[PDB]
Amino acid sequence: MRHLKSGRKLNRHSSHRLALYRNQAKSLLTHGRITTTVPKAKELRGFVDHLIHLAKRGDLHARRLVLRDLQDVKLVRKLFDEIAPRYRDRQGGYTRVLKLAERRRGDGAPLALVELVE
Amino acid sequence: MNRGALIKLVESRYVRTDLPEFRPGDTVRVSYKVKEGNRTRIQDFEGIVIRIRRNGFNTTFTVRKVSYGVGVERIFPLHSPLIQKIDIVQRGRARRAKLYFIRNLSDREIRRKLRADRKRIDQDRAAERAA
Amino acid sequence: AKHPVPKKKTSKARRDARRSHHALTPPTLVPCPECKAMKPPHTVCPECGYYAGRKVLEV
Amino acid sequence: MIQPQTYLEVADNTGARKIMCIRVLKGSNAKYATVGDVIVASVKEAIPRGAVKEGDVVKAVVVRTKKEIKRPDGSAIRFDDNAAVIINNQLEPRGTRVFGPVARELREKGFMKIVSLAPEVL
Amino acid sequence: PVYIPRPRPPHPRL
Amino acid sequence: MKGILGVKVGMTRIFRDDRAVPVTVILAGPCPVVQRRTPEKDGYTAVQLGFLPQNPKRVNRPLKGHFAKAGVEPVRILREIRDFNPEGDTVTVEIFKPGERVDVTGTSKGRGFAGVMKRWNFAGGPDSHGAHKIHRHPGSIGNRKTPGRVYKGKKMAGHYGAERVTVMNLEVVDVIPEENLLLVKGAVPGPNGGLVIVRETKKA
RNA sequence: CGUGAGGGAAAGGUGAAAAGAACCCCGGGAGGGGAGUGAAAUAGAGCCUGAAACCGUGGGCUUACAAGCAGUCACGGCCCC
RNA sequence: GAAUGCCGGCAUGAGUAACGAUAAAGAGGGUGAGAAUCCCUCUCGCCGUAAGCCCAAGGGUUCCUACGCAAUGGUCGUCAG
RNA sequence: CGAUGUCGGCUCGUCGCAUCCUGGGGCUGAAGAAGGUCCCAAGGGUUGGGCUGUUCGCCCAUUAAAGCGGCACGCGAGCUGGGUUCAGAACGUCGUGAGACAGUUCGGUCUCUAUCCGCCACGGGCGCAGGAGGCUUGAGGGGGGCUCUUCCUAGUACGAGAGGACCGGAAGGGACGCACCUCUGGUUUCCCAGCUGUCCCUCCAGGGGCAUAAGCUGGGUAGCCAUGUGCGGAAGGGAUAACCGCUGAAAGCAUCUAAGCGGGAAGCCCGCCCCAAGAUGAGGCCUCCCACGGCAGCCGGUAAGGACCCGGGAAGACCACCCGGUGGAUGGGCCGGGGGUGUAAGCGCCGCGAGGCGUUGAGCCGACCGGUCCCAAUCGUCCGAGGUCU
Ligand SMILES: [Mg+2]
Ligand SMILES: [Mg+2]
Ligand SMILES: [Mg+2]
Ligand SMILES: [Mg+2]
Ligand SMILES: [Mg+2]
Ligand SMILES: [Mg+2]
Ligand SMILES: [Mg+2]
Ligand SMILES: [Mg+2]
Ligand SMILES: [Mg+2]
Ligand SMILES: [Mg+2]
Ligand SMILES: [Mg+2]
Ligand SMILES: [Mg+2]
Ligand SMILES: [Mg+2]
Ligand SMILES: [Mg+2]
Ligand SMILES: [Mg+2]
Ligand SMILES: [Mg+2]
Ligand SMILES: [Mg+2]
Ligand SMILES: [Mg+2]
Ligand SMILES: [Mg+2]
Ligand SMILES: [Mg+2]
Ligand SMILES: [Mg+2]
Ligand SMILES: [Mg+2]
Ligand SMILES: [Mg+2]
Ligand SMILES: [Mg+2]
Ligand SMILES: [Mg+2]
Ligand SMILES: [Mg+2]
Ligand SMILES: [Mg+2]
Ligand SMILES: [Mg+2]
Ligand SMILES: [Mg+2]
Ligand SMILES: [Mg+2]
Ligand SMILES: [Mg+2]
Ligand SMILES: [Mg+2]
Ligand SMILES: [Mg+2]
Ligand SMILES: [Mg+2]
Ligand SMILES: [Mg+2]
Ligand SMILES: [Mg+2]
Ligand SMILES: [Mg+2]
Ligand SMILES: [Mg+2]
Ligand SMILES: [Mg+2]
Ligand SMILES: [Mg+2]
Ligand SMILES: [Mg+2]
Ligand SMILES: [Mg+2]
Ligand SMILES: [Mg+2]
Ligand SMILES: [Mg+2]
Ligand SMILES: [Mg+2]
Ligand SMILES: [Mg+2]
Ligand SMILES: [Mg+2]
Ligand SMILES: [Mg+2]
Ligand SMILES: [Mg+2]
Ligand SMILES: [Mg+2]
Ligand SMILES: [Mg+2]
Ligand SMILES: [Mg+2]
Ligand SMILES: [Mg+2]
Ligand SMILES: [Mg+2]
Ligand SMILES: [Mg+2]
Ligand SMILES: [Mg+2]
Ligand SMILES: [Mg+2]
Ligand SMILES: [Mg+2]
Ligand SMILES: [Mg+2]
Ligand SMILES: [Mg+2]
Ligand SMILES: [Mg+2]
Ligand SMILES: [Mg+2]
Ligand SMILES: [Mg+2]
Ligand SMILES: [Mg+2]
Ligand SMILES: [Mg+2]
Ligand SMILES: [Mg+2]
Ligand SMILES: [Mg+2]
Ligand SMILES: [Mg+2]
Ligand SMILES: [Mg+2]
Ligand SMILES: [Mg+2]
Ligand SMILES: [Mg+2]
Ligand SMILES: [Mg+2]
Ligand SMILES: [Mg+2]
Ligand SMILES: [Mg+2]
Ligand SMILES: [Mg+2]
Ligand SMILES: [Mg+2]
Ligand SMILES: [Mg+2]
Ligand SMILES: [Mg+2]
Ligand SMILES: [Mg+2]
Ligand SMILES: [Mg+2]
Ligand SMILES: [Mg+2]
Ligand SMILES: [Mg+2]
Ligand SMILES: [Mg+2]
Ligand SMILES: [Mg+2]
Ligand SMILES: [Mg+2]
Ligand SMILES: [Mg+2]
Ligand SMILES: [Mg+2]
Ligand SMILES: [Mg+2]
Ligand SMILES: [Mg+2]
Ligand SMILES: [Mg+2]
Ligand SMILES: [Mg+2]
Ligand SMILES: [Mg+2]
Ligand SMILES: [Mg+2]
Ligand SMILES: [Mg+2]
Ligand SMILES: [Mg+2]
Ligand SMILES: [Mg+2]
Ligand SMILES: [Mg+2]
Ligand SMILES: [Mg+2]
Ligand SMILES: [Mg+2]
Ligand SMILES: [Mg+2]
Ligand SMILES: [Mg+2]
Ligand SMILES: [Mg+2]
Ligand SMILES: [Mg+2]
Ligand SMILES: [Mg+2]
Ligand SMILES: [Mg+2]
Ligand SMILES: [Mg+2]
Ligand SMILES: [Mg+2]
Ligand SMILES: [Mg+2]
Ligand SMILES: [Mg+2]
Ligand SMILES: [Mg+2]
Ligand SMILES: [Mg+2]
Ligand SMILES: [Mg+2]
Ligand SMILES: [Mg+2]
Ligand SMILES: [Mg+2]
Ligand SMILES: [Mg+2]
Ligand SMILES: [Mg+2]
Ligand SMILES: [Mg+2]
Ligand SMILES: [Mg+2]
Ligand SMILES: [Mg+2]
Ligand SMILES: [Mg+2]
Ligand SMILES: [Mg+2]
Ligand SMILES: [Mg+2]
Ligand SMILES: [Mg+2]
Ligand SMILES: [Mg+2]
Ligand SMILES: [Mg+2]
Ligand SMILES: [Mg+2]
Ligand SMILES: [Mg+2]
Ligand SMILES: [Mg+2]
Ligand SMILES: [Mg+2]
Ligand SMILES: [Mg+2]
Ligand SMILES: [Mg+2]
Ligand SMILES: [Mg+2]
Ligand SMILES: [Mg+2]
Ligand SMILES: [Mg+2]
Ligand SMILES: [Mg+2]
Ligand SMILES: [Mg+2]
Ligand SMILES: [Mg+2]
Ligand SMILES: [Mg+2]
Ligand SMILES: [Mg+2]
Ligand SMILES: [Mg+2]
Ligand SMILES: [Mg+2]
Ligand SMILES: [Mg+2]
Ligand SMILES: [Mg+2]
Ligand SMILES: [Mg+2]
Ligand SMILES: [Mg+2]
Ligand SMILES: [Mg+2]
Ligand SMILES: [Mg+2]
Ligand SMILES: [Mg+2]
Ligand SMILES: [Mg+2]
Ligand SMILES: [Mg+2]
Ligand SMILES: [Mg+2]
Ligand SMILES: [Mg+2]
Ligand SMILES: [Mg+2]
Ligand SMILES: [Mg+2]
Ligand SMILES: [Mg+2]
Ligand SMILES: [Mg+2]
Ligand SMILES: [Mg+2]
Ligand SMILES: [Mg+2]
Ligand SMILES: [Mg+2]
Ligand SMILES: [Mg+2]
Ligand SMILES: [Mg+2]
Ligand SMILES: [Mg+2]
Ligand SMILES: [Mg+2]
Ligand SMILES: [Mg+2]
Ligand SMILES: [Mg+2]
Ligand SMILES: [Mg+2]
Ligand SMILES: [Mg+2]
Ligand SMILES: [Mg+2]
Ligand SMILES: [Mg+2]
Ligand SMILES: [Mg+2]
Ligand SMILES: [Mg+2]
Ligand SMILES: [Mg+2]
Ligand SMILES: [Mg+2]
Ligand SMILES: [Mg+2]
Ligand SMILES: [Mg+2]
Ligand SMILES: [Mg+2]
Ligand SMILES: [Zn+2]
Repeated sequence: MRHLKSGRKLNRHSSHRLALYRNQAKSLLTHGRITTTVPKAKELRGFVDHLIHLAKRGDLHARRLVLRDLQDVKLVRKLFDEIAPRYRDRQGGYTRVLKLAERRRGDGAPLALVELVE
Repeated sequence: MNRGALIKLVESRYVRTDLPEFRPGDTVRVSYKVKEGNRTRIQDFEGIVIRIRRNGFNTTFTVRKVSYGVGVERIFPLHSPLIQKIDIVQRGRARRAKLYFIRNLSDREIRRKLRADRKRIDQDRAAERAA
Repeated sequence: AKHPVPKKKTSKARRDARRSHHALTPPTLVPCPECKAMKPPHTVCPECGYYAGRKVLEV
Repeated sequence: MIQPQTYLEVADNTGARKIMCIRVLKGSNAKYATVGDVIVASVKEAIPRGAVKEGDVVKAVVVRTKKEIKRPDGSAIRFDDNAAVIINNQLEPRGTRVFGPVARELREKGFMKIVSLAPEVL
Repeated sequence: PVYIPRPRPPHPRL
Repeated sequence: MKGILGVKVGMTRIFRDDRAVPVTVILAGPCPVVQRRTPEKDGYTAVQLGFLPQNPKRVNRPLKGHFAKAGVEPVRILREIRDFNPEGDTVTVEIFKPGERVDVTGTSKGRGFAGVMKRWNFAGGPDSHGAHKIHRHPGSIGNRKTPGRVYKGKKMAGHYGAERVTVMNLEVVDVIPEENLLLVKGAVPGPNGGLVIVRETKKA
């Protein structure tokens, strides 16, 4: 049973999944868009949204909060300076996931893109 | 439909609103209506509230006292109609929300850990300077 | 346990009867509105990168 | 929540101090005694010259317990020990007094002597 | 297969 | 013999004569009758109740014509009530008074594939003293050459829950007709949000 | 294979002649399709003949209320000659 | 037609068990007919009296570089002992 | 004998009835209570311990009672392996000996993959002469079925007394079963806090990794849960067992019987809960589409409808099931509440300092109750009646 339970496992233990999400966050925030499996994408959405939102708050406390997951003063500076302001009026929904048509050759996995919106 | 709202609605006719706020660590006296066949009297119970678990109308707090050599704890519904009143006897300062640990503590050792909360005692006297 | 084992060889009729549920179901396909190419629904078109009416990626 | 092999502190001045429950007198196959139930028990430790002595197979009413007791009014009460009072076949205290609080459940169960002898009825 | 795995010992029917 | 369709809202507890009374809140009414079963037409008696109004955007033509034959706005569910035939075209909580005793049927929570221990309260095996990978196992399931088979109805692992269950003789604690709410003492099958039927009790 | 003494296999055949398939097409290749050689190419080198188990495609009859060492005897139906 | 016969071949079990330590992965870029699996960069995890380095035995070209991917590699492979 | 694993235990039961208990009876050397003995009855129930490998048995403490048997002395492709039943070793005993022993003693490898039947679950297919969406009858199955104490009647009947009822009426339990999570109590793998060592970011402050597949510790929501809560055993109708009769001959009397009728059990039938029209005997009712185009047949294009694909779900192994798909609150975000934690960071003040105080119930914050189209359920596709004959 799994009733009313939130959160995919992604076949990783408690610290691997987290490093997975943090690394996915850095890469997406860095490149603007990335390709993952569809399940990992859906879980990244909220993981990144929160950080983008904390950046909109702007305060020092938010910056330190974010640096726990992102750890890159430069990229957190990019988050607060160039990414955060283009969302000032967007009440959530800072990312989107669109499925791709073809799967990998070697394990058949379905893929999708995660991107920051406009 | 808002199932949460309806539940609060059933609860509202029983929701109590005449009881002083308290916290874990506070010493407190609960005046409790008890039946003793076939009459009903008011039995007092005075101790440290060591636990308060919140679920709206269903909140319940746990009070600990030492009684004639034996440690006794009692749980009360915070909105029970059986509580005459709650008298605040002492505002103590705890650093966590559940004080289960005080059970394995000596008398003076508890005295140390739950020193008087001057800040909420100054409030205790500030209010009650009323019209 | 004690190493269970097939007591008899499965007949050609029984072998294949078990495979009565083994056919592939063909892929669900829909034409792409922009370039009229057949592609699975709810995916970005891999022949023109159009989805929801707009170009979403280079092909 | 007392069961066979449970040790109970002895709450009177019978001379006993510890007893080990060997049976819950509550029908065929009751699993646990609470406050108010009777148990047969063996005296595992008693002080010298007491009306009860080590080895005696006595009866007892459980006056207070470590597992909380729930109540129709929605409240509960929990003690720091499991305690018992040694009784006779008429369910009367063999001792001359009771030490400590006892559970109010004892009153409406016909253990009125022990409830009076009790310093506190909680 | 020049190596034959030795058979398991029988259940003792004595 | 009266019935009504409802939705399990949640559990709480009230206070009544200085007693904690655990109750389940059921949002019962209002239930429009959609079709009456007659011995002439069907061989038995019943009223097919309707419950929870539905967006016509989703109600197909065969059912729209069914509702229309009753002058009822399309509703989400229909369920009959055997041997019950009210006077109006609407059935509400007001058919139940406090102190009455009801029978509640709901769809039980779904355990899915359940082990022999959870479903059948089998004792399993030991956890030490040599047990070999059988700690949650059923044990034996038969004899030997006689009968050389396993009984029908033998208790084994398999899907458990998500089935129709009925709880008998539930006291009615309060009726709040303006919010269409039924307060019943005790527990009702299944999850909050799930559909239930509240009938008069068959006990005495 | 065995430290060693020692043990100890499997594996023959295009065609008369290489005339052993230029060149073109699909293909990364492998393979194939044409062209061409030959009396013959399901003699194309994984090559004479090419059985059987075994695997598959196509067609006729047949089968989802039925009890079976699978056949046999009878009658009926459908398809073929 | 049987010798748990001998040699060979092909079935069944079956698209089943398994794919060999639970130190662990993610992205971006490049190459290529083809990329989870090769190269590059960033991020993450593992060892650190070692899972790092130097000898001896044993192994015998496996070293380095170019060109390759039929087979070998428990998948894939453009990579490789 | 080209192998049918052997004791006891554990697990899971199922049947018998020569019945341990509970129900119904006759007789009694049955006053009452409580027994005896036999009859009927297999529905349910039939406890926990000490000793021993034990089965068996004795003992302790209870109980309504602590029943006896069959199923390869039920059950090792379900477990165990203490005993038996290999090789070691020792004692007693026998034997010159090697060795022996229903003599003893300590130790001594129990085989990952289920093909067929059977079984628990779950689908796919076809069928139920038109095609569909709903709601249903219940043939037939299955589940359940236990019992105690106290009290009123009443210290009455009975009894010299002790003792102590029938019938009838209350209340409260044990064990079991189904469901549930409000309370009580668990868990809650990253929801919060505190702590050590080390490495790091960025020097301070603040943080991150690792110490487990949570480093450790104090807590802890939803969910899943029992130790917790609700509820069930029936009632009642019917037909009977033994047993007791009414009326009544054969057979002037008598006779429960031969004609006929009544009473009578925890048992049988029904009632209750659950499955259930593949019930091929394929049931019923409501509503929807409808005489299509071309040669009981064939191929088309549709209708009502359906599926595919998608967002999801206290539904779930896959499948199935249920909700939703922009005329939309389905998931993710965002916002409010609830809830956990227990007063963040930064700054100011105090102290040489560890710290302390204030700002501040602050900061953080999964799942719960809702709100809001900010992001994704874009766009579509394929099936799908024309109704055989008497
Ligand atoms: Mg699990
Ligand atoms: Mg969810
Ligand atoms: Mg895994
Ligand atoms: Mg995996
Ligand atoms: Mg870790
Ligand atoms: Mg978040
Ligand atoms: Mg998409
Ligand atoms: Mg796809
Ligand atoms: Mg690949
Ligand atoms: Mg096994
Ligand atoms: Mg075995
Ligand atoms: Mg094993
Ligand atoms: Mg198995
Ligand atoms: Mg095996
Ligand atoms: Mg075949
Ligand atoms: Mg065949
Ligand atoms: Mg088969
Ligand atoms: Mg298969
Ligand atoms: Mg198929
Ligand atoms: Mg002693
Ligand atoms: Mg002694
Ligand atoms: Mg004491
Ligand atoms: Mg051999
Ligand atoms: Mg072998
Ligand atoms: Mg229902
Ligand atoms: Mg269960
Ligand atoms: Mg259980
Ligand atoms: Mg267990
Ligand atoms: Mg073992
Ligand atoms: Mg095993
Ligand atoms: Mg184990
Ligand atoms: Mg199990
Ligand atoms: Mg056997
Ligand atoms: Mg048989
Ligand atoms: Mg189900
Ligand atoms: Mg060699
Ligand atoms: Mg050699
Ligand atoms: Mg030749
Ligand atoms: Mg030649
Ligand atoms: Mg020639
Ligand atoms: Mg030649
Ligand atoms: Mg080319
Ligand atoms: Mg070629
Ligand atoms: Mg070709
Ligand atoms: Mg060619
Ligand atoms: Mg010729
Ligand atoms: Mg030929
Ligand atoms: Mg030839
Ligand atoms: Mg020749
Ligand atoms: Mg040939
Ligand atoms: Mg050939
Ligand atoms: Mg051939
Ligand atoms: Mg064929
Ligand atoms: Mg039939
Ligand atoms: Mg047929
Ligand atoms: Mg036959
Ligand atoms: Mg004939
Ligand atoms: Mg022969
Ligand atoms: Mg042969
Ligand atoms: Mg054989
Ligand atoms: Mg062979
Ligand atoms: Mg074959
Ligand atoms: Mg083979
Ligand atoms: Mg094979
Ligand atoms: Mg498979
Ligand atoms: Mg298999
Ligand atoms: Mg498998
Ligand atoms: Mg294997
Ligand atoms: Mg596998
Ligand atoms: Mg392995
Ligand atoms: Mg590997
Ligand atoms: Mg591996
Ligand atoms: Mg680690
Ligand atoms: Mg990454
Ligand atoms: Mg890569
Ligand atoms: Mg690759
Ligand atoms: Mg590749
Ligand atoms: Mg590389
Ligand atoms: Mg070191
Ligand atoms: Mg070390
Ligand atoms: Mg050398
Ligand atoms: Mg070598
Ligand atoms: Mg190279
Ligand atoms: Mg290769
Ligand atoms: Mg290759
Ligand atoms: Mg290749
Ligand atoms: Mg080559
Ligand atoms: Mg290989
Ligand atoms: Mg390979
Ligand atoms: Mg390998
Ligand atoms: Mg290449
Ligand atoms: Mg190299
Ligand atoms: Mg034999
Ligand atoms: Mg054999
Ligand atoms: Mg044999
Ligand atoms: Mg054998
Ligand atoms: Mg038996
Ligand atoms: Mg009998
Ligand atoms: Mg009897
Ligand atoms: Mg009797
Ligand atoms: Mg008598
Ligand atoms: Mg008798
Ligand atoms: Mg019985
Ligand atoms: Mg029996
Ligand atoms: Mg016993
Ligand atoms: Mg024992
Ligand atoms: Mg002992
Ligand atoms: Mg023992
Ligand atoms: Mg014994
Ligand atoms: Mg014995
Ligand atoms: Mg008796
Ligand atoms: Mg046996
Ligand atoms: Mg037995
Ligand atoms: Mg056995
Ligand atoms: Mg075994
Ligand atoms: Mg055995
Ligand atoms: Mg067996
Ligand atoms: Mg066997
Ligand atoms: Mg042994
Ligand atoms: Mg052993
Ligand atoms: Mg001797
Ligand atoms: Mg001698
Ligand atoms: Mg011997
Ligand atoms: Mg003997
Ligand atoms: Mg000895
Ligand atoms: Mg040893
Ligand atoms: Mg031994
Ligand atoms: Mg084997
Ligand atoms: Mg099978
Ligand atoms: Mg098979
Ligand atoms: Mg068979
Ligand atoms: Mg079906
Ligand atoms: Mg039908
Ligand atoms: Mg029936
Ligand atoms: Mg049948
Ligand atoms: Mg009286
Ligand atoms: Mg008299
Ligand atoms: Mg009575
Ligand atoms: Mg809870
Ligand atoms: Mg809750
Ligand atoms: Mg709790
Ligand atoms: Mg977190
Ligand atoms: Mg941590
Ligand atoms: Mg650190
Ligand atoms: Mg620092
Ligand atoms: Mg590190
Ligand atoms: Mg490390
Ligand atoms: Mg914890
Ligand atoms: Mg806890
Ligand atoms: Mg929780
Ligand atoms: Mg009768
Ligand atoms: Mg007579
Ligand atoms: Mg007469
Ligand atoms: Mg007669
Ligand atoms: Mg009669
Ligand atoms: Mg009964
Ligand atoms: Mg039904
Ligand atoms: Mg049907
Ligand atoms: Mg049906
Ligand atoms: Mg039939
Ligand atoms: Mg799903
Ligand atoms: Mg739909
Ligand atoms: Mg659509
Ligand atoms: Mg929504
Ligand atoms: Mg939402
Ligand atoms: Mg929220
Ligand atoms: Mg909040
Ligand atoms: Mg709040
Ligand atoms: Mg709060
Ligand atoms: Mg502060
Ligand atoms: Mg601060
Ligand atoms: Mg600070
Ligand atoms: Mg200073
Ligand atoms: Mg808070
Ligand atoms: Mg709106
Ligand atoms: Mg389209
Ligand atoms: Zn396109």
